[PDB]
Amino acid sequence: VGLQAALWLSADRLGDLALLLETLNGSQSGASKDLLLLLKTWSPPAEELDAPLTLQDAQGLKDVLLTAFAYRQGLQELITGNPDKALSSLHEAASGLCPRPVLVQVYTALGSCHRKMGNPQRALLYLVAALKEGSAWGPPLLEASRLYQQLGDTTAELES
Amino acid sequence: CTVLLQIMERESGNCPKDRYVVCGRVFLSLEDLSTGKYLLTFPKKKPIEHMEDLFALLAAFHKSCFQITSPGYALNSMKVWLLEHMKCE
Repeated sequence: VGLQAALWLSADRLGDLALLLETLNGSQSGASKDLLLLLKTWSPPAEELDAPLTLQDAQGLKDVLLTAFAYRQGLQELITGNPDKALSSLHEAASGLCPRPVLVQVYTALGSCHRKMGNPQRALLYLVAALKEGSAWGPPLLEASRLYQQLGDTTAELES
Repeated sequence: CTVLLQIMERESGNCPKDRYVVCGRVFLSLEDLSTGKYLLTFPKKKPIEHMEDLFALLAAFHKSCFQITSPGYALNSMKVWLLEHMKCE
C-alpha cells in the first residue's frame, strides 16, 4: 500500500489517495480530508516478524511519505501565495526523515515564506543556515537577491 | 556507619581549606530489610515517587556516554526509538 501510495503521490492523485487511506484506517476518519494527518494516523500493523527479507520496510516508507508530502504541500501553499499556512508544514518537514538536500530546500523555502511576509532579518537567518548546512547553495543566493530587491539594498542584491 | 563529606580546594597550592563535615549517621539491620522499607526492588515498583530512589539508580548503575554524529541525515529518530521501541516514561 505504501508503494502504491508512493506511485500516486508521485503522480498527483491526492483525491484518490486520501480516500484509499480513509479506507485503510477506520472510515470514522471520513471527514479528515487532510492528507498529512491521515498519513500520520496510518499505522503499519506489525513489528515485521521473522519473514523473508526486503529492501525496505513499511515504517521507513511512512517516514519517507510524511516528509515528501509535507515538502510538496509546503511548496504548493507557497506558490499559491499563503505563506502563513506554509510554516507549519515546512517545519513538519524538517522534523522527520529529512535528507540534507531536503533540509537545504526547506530552509530556502522558509526564507521565501518570510520574505513574502515582510520579515527580512528572519529570512536572512534561515538563508545563512541553508548556506552552512548545504552543499547546494544556489537557491539560497537567489532568495537573498529577491529579498534585497524587495527591500532596496541594491549593492547587496548585486553582490548576492 | 558514619558519613564523612570531605572537601579539597584546588587553586590554592597551600592545601588550605579542608572543611570536613559529618553529615548524619546510617544504621541498618537485617530486621529492617526483611520488611523492605529501604530496598529498591524491580518490577511493579515502577512508579518512583521518592526521588531518592531515582538518584540511587543513577548512582549504583554503570554509566557510559556516547556522541552520535550523522553526517548525512537529520536526527529525530532518537525520541521515537526511546519512546516507542524502548517505551520510555
